[PDB]
Amino acid sequence: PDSSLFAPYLPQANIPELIQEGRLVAGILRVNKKNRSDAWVSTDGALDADIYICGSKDRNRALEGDLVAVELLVVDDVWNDSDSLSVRRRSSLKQRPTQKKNDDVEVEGQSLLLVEEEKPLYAGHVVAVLDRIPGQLFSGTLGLPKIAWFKPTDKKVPLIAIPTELAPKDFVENADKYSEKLFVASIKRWPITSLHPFGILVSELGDIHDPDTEIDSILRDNNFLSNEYLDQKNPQKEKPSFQPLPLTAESLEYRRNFTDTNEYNIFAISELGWVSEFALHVRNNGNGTLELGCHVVDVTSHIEEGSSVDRRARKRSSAVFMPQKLVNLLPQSFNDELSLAPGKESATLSVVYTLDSSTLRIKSTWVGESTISPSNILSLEQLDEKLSTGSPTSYLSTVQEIARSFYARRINDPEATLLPTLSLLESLDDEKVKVDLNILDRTLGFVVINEIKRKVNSTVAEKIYTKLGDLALLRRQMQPIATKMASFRKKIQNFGYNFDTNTADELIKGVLKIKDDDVRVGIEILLFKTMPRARYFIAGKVDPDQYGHYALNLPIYTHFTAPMRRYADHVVHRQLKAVIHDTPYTEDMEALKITSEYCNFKKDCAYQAQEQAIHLLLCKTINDMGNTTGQLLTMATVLQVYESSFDVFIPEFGIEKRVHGDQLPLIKAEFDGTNRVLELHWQPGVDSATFIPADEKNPKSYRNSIKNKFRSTAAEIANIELDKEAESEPLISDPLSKELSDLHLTVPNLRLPSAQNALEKFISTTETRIENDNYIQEIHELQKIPILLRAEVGMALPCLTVRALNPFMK
Repeated sequence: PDSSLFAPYLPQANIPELIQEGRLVAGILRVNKKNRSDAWVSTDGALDADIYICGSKDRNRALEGDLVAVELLVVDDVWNDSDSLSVRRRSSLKQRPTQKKNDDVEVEGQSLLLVEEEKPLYAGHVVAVLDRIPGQLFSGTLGLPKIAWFKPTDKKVPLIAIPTELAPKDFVENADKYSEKLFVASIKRWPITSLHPFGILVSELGDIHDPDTEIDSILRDNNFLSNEYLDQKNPQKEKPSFQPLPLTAESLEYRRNFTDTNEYNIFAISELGWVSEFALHVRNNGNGTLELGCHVVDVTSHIEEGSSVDRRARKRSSAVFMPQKLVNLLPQSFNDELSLAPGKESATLSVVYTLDSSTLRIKSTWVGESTISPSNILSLEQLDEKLSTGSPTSYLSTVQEIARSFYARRINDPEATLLPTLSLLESLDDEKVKVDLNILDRTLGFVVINEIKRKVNSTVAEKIYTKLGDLALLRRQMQPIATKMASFRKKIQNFGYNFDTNTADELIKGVLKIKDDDVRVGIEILLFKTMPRARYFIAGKVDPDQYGHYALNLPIYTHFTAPMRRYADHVVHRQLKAVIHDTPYTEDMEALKITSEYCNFKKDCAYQAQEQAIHLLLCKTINDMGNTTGQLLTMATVLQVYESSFDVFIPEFGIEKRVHGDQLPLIKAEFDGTNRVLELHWQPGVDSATFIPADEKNPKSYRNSIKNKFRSTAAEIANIELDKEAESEPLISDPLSKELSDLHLTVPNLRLPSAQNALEKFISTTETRIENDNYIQEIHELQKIPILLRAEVGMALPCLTVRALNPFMK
């Protein structure tokens, strides 16, 4: 409690007992991307909150994602530059220091939404690292003489000291020549005697803004080398020896047969750019009951457990889906040969529900090995077409009503309709296969199939836990920590919504009740920020009272429906077959624990890769749409107001960003913390679109490294956009429009004022007043505001930035 020197770690042997006595508690370390000097350790229900870790010393060289042992401290013993900290109305304009402004543009701008942050109840320091996924990789840049400094693009990773004996030979002399090159590094050691970790160079990726390098860098930074199947002789191809194993007649005879096309009309579901791994049938049984059959490719029946393919697929762990590219879980030969197709007989694992034909209540459930021969194959796009423009009593209409009844029971709302849906909560559990430029996009067809798969996964989880108990591989998702729920509740209450938030049940119903699409999306964004992603886990390692999946309002869950892209499903499939055949399941609980946590690591990496690649292409699209103006102008909704800044979200783009007062031509600002109202005092006649803050002409400012420096006046942007609106003409260039079309992506739509010159149409949406020489604009939560939108180009990742239009411009 005096100096700032790292303490050596406690020996591993002591921790197990010390945890049992309550002297230490274990948890996962997460660094605050905004304020990197601090970190939190989340407990798996071992305490009422997260443990605050203040400063570098108390973090004791732990890294993001580490499992750490922490010793608690008196919060008082443990116990500024932010313009978003928020008696009555008072002057609050805050100029962030150059370094803080620079860091904010990256942290806020390099993700689609804004990360959340916020004397704590608990505080501690790290006394040991209990576990770390080994061999983690980091993309970044290298600069300068015995040490070269590697700067990770991941801002939760500290600078890494690279002994210059590992950097390229001619780097010490011309380090500036490599400033625009991307490297991959790893952390090798971090002793108490060094303020920084030491690491090694793994690869040189290439030019920082080369499109292929950009994607390769995203993959490597998220630990996807994607080399498990390549042939040494020829690297362009995969090793032909990797092939699915065919089934013997002994198995095929024993499977429940669904191949008679006179009795079952099975349609395989395909996803754009991906295989078909899920198929369905609906059948009238004739005795007042219906049947919904749910069929999943029986991947593991083609893979010998422990074989080379299994190990290499376990290493990959998750497929990766990006708008620009996809990376398989399995060898290409498996995708091609195992993808469900009409007329092709395929081994499957099926969950078949018998339903009351009038209420659709589930009368019974069958789970077992099967064989199908699809009669049809539909894409989700084709499913959508048929569900909107088709007979309201058709085959597919019945599937929708079944999905709706599953959904209504899941969220405990009998009258529930499948839309509106919660796209962000879905992403807490899984990633998109067909990726959209807007993370908010979900179609009815996807939701129908998704709610059926959620029921199937629920059924399989219940079955394997009942029979295998402590060895079951399950998936849970923890409710928001009390403090974050209390913050979320305060926000929606300020909005005027006072619905119950004590259970996922009532909270989700309150959100879904909101008629205003913008508000409903905004509140979902706020809710999404309070929760970490779901986690695979082994049942015996967790209290059975904490198996719940909060976001899905399910008491138990696992992953069974996507074995072609998730390795966890392979484990679940092998567990289900043991239960089916009542054979002894003899896997070590500790081995399964290591398997589940690795699956968590690679799956969260696949999620990060997907959103990073979306963000990259979206920034390119935003800049192409404003190719002549250097920026876009669109209506946005205010989500949160602070003393010197405010957050806006743009549902048409699926982004949430922060307007900073110190980047606007202001005289002052006043903040009313009781009413959540920020009053901007504008400089009359100064266009925000072209304003350069005085402090950003410093060569230390991020602005100096901006490559796309040109900004047109606001009037020019308004004119071009509104003229094109009436005309139904595109802002996007023809080359990029072709690119997005090939990728089956949709150009974002602007939100324009539906009202006079073009600029005046935007300005008339603002709430303004002139008090003598004060030119005041009021910023209210959930108000619409015109926002200038740009992607700053220059860093490894572009930075989205937003500015309020000056309503007192000429």
